Amino acid sequence: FAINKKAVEQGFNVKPRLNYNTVSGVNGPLVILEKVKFPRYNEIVNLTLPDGTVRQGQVLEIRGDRAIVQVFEGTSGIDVKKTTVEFTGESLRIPVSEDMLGRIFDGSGRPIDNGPKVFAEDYLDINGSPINPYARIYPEEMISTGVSAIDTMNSIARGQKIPIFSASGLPHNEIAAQICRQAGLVREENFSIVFAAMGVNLETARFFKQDFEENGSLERTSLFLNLANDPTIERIITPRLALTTAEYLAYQTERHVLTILTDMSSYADALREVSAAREEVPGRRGYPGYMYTDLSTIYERAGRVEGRNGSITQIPILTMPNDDITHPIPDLTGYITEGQIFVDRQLHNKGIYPPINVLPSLSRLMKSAIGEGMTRKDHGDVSNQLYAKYAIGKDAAAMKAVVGEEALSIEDKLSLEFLEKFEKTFITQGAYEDRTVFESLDQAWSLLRIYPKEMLNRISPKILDEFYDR
Amino acid sequence: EYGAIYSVSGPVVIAENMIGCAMYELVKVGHDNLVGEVIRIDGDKATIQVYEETAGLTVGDPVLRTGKPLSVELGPGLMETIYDGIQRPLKAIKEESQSIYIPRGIDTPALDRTIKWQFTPGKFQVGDHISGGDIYGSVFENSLISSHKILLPPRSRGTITWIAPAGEYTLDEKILEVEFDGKKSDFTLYHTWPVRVPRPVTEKLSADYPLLTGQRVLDALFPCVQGGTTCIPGAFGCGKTVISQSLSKYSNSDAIIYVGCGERGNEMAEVLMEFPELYTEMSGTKEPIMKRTTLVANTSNMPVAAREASIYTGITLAEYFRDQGKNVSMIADSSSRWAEALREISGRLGEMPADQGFPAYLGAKLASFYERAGKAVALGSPDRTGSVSIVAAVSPAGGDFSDPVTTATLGITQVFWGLDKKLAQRKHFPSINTSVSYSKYTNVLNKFYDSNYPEFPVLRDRMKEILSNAEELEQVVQLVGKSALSDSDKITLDVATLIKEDFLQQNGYSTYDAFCPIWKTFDMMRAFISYHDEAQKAVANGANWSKLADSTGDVKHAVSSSKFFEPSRGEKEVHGEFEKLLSTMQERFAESTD
Amino acid sequence: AFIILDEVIKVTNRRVNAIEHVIIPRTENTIAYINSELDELDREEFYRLKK
Repeated sequence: FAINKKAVEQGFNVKPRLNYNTVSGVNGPLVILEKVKFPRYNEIVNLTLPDGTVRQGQVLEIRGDRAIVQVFEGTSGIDVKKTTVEFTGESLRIPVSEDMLGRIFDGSGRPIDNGPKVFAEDYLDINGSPINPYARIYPEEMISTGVSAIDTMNSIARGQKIPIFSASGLPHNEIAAQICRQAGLVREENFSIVFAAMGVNLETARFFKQDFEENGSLERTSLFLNLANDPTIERIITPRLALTTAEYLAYQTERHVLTILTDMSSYADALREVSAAREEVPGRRGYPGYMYTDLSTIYERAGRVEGRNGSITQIPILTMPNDDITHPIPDLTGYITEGQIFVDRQLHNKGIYPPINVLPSLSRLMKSAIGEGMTRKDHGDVSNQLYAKYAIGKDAAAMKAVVGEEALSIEDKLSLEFLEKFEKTFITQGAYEDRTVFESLDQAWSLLRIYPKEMLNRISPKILDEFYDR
Repeated sequence: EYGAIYSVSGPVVIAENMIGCAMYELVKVGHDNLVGEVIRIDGDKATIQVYEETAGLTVGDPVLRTGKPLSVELGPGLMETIYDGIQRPLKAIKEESQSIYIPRGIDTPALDRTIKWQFTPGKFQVGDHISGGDIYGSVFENSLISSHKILLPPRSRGTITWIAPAGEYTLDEKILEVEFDGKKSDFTLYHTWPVRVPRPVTEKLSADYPLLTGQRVLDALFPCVQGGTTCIPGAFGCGKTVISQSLSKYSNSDAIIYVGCGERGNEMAEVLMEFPELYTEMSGTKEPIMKRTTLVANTSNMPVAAREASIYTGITLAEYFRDQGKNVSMIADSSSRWAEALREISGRLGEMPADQGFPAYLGAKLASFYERAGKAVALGSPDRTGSVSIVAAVSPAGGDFSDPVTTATLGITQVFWGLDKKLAQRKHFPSINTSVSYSKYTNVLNKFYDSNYPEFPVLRDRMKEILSNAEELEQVVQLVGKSALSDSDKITLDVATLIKEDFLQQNGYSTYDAFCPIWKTFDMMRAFISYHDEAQKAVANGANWSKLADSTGDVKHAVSSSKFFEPSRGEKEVHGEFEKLLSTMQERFAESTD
Repeated sequence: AFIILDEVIKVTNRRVNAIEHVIIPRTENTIAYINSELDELDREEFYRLKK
């Protein structure tokens, strides 16, 4: 079509670029130029060290005729006599094409699978304009992850962003792998999966490459890897590359994408490091004052759109420093996002997989997906009843350890029985066991048989009369 | 050619008339030729940090630029050597200055330059194409490091045009020329390398071979794999010397690089005086370990710029020895001191402090440094395969575990061997606390266990369960009393006590218990479990443990006498002994249970 | 004496359990919080002097 043939006609153009052999200092990861002839803020340059090794940078400030450039791959070895820069006259752009699926790229988005270049269909800026809020539509759908604690007590509607808070050493990697292997719309497994890991060890990368290969999912995915020994500055670019790829795929080829960000804590650490190189005012615990906006411009790129069919769902994995939900990173992550699943250390010490407690987890869009026409009408309040009984079990057990076992009325005994069973049979499940929502709800009802009908108050009487007896 | 000095303040020197200085690079400053590291550049000036004391410097003194970052010499003559943080040979300085102090600015080559090595030309020969990482010869160094392979330094290519015949050569003679764009390269017996640049490798691999130590409690319950990582608490009463000595004496490794990154002095003199007295036993009472280990030592008053750049010097040597197809195992010492030195450097430079005072670098640098471990295949012609293992030692900063360093390193490593002074003070060696220690390489060792000893995992799981049940019973007996328990509980407690007393505890001061091979431990676990299960069986079928303990008699004696069979008598003898012991045990249980 | 001793042991053990379980950890958490706050103020003072 003609519209296709004109959007690229402007490509047939050649624009030479300058070479400035004039540096006037270096300090930390920064480099200062001079006599630059109309700089541009957020440009891209190509350092050519005297050794003959090329690097890359990005301007950050521009005064009358000075440009301050920060270099990605360190700054050592640079000289003020033989180096050479070259202004590309553009921001940073990524070559995208729907043939990226099934390939591997490194932190800078260049192939490492012993293949050719991308041979793009168009270039896209890694940043992107916000989405006109008037042109956004809320999900009204549900994903069946096959995890009872995730598919009954909470819920996930495609187009939603849900973190996974987990301490260090817990098997959040296994949970994420299971979810991505075992997710489909509740009556598809056609979720194209983009995956971006930043600040990881070799073992984690090998594990993730292994799991996606034996499940026959590697032919519809795309991996960006930035291991622990890679340059620190590049960790800021990687999530933007991954999200730009996802946005292209979804909103311009009409396919449902699911995104994973393996370690946001490393991203926050890199932000703090690069900030401290400059002298920005710090927030609490030393993190930058504007970290909230930076995180928001990463998370707030999911959802659906009016005129399209694609929808990109995020599952960022985040690690708390000392199991402290009051740390800045979890606080801002859960202020920006809509719900979050919590992986529990205490349940892990008892060999319970997935070690997920339900009290500190939430799902904002659960109340919309569930209801009638997709699941049973009891789903809305059985969750509330289970919540209340679990909370009562917790403090009943807490009281048992102080006064002994003398003031525990029958209520407390029933609550403790419920608490034991609700963890030893309901939450726990295998690493390859599916559970349709119907079966999970049947089991959940089975656990309310302990309580007599007369004191299940949070639940509605109508539901009780029609299900409590069957 | 030369730049003069412009200003001096503390350890910060600012030169002038210097154009052409890398951002990181070593310069010789002053008439004494002190060394320094360029930090900032702006036009001509170049801020420099001087490692040693700066007193006595005068404006106008010349400055020389070397032209490469902090490096390290690699080649023959590393084993049996003791160095400073920046590779200063201390055994030769004392011979040169003939004093007890380190002269300010003394400079001697890091490797002896007057000694004759016997070089054997490799399989390459003139006219052939050659690339970085290839082997083209060998050198004889010791009777223990029998062949020290010679490697073309990486990042070097071309066609060789001149090689030397086998003969007597010193480290200042060219022995190869490579033509790439002119016959203009001359390669000697050694080469240098930056210390902050990881050494290139062809391909990383996975760790699947255990690190054998000799102590049963570590090789059985919390194993470590070659190419892995570890950390253990550092204190006085506990004592990590029991770990270091055994690891350097009996490990299945071809080199050890001990690193001390800042210590108390006296308690460094008491380790420099021990290594040249430890004898390994292979092919006889072979020469001391010093033939096999290089040592880096840093007391507390060495230049701070060196006390923080030590763990980078040891790891580079470890990688160099890996590049030859060996199984190296570095051993750090109080990495907390290295972290403190790093904080001091940063604070003097001046930057926003992160949690508790340390700079933001700590979390990144720790992981970057730890990423250098692991098995790998070197890049070269004959397709070597080596590995490097790190065994850190986290020193509680002030006597706790809440500081940033301990958390950062505990989340990066994979193994932990807790040590408690309570066990040590009451004559319990090795003083391992078997409740807080853990190991994560368990499920990756199955490919080896099943191929060699299939039953390990079940046996170790059962023993851990036995100990857990024993302690469980123990937090209740003192309140409810021993009589309120069944006979199964008492059998479990007694077998747990037997294990705790004659399996975990090891002598380390004899020949029967100084190094327990793998089978010597597999058989002991088999015998212990065969005793426990057959004892439980009698209670299951109907009996009284009172009539079982007495009736058994020597059953509870032979198991404890198993450890008195010296492992130097041959594997077959001990295997037969153990099998006969199991047969006798089951026969007695067939008799006593009638 | 049996009855009186039972009563006394019951009350003392109850008090010990209460103190162990719901007093010490509360104070420890308070101490940790205050310790964090002190460093929080120190950072700001340092930043002002740096500026």
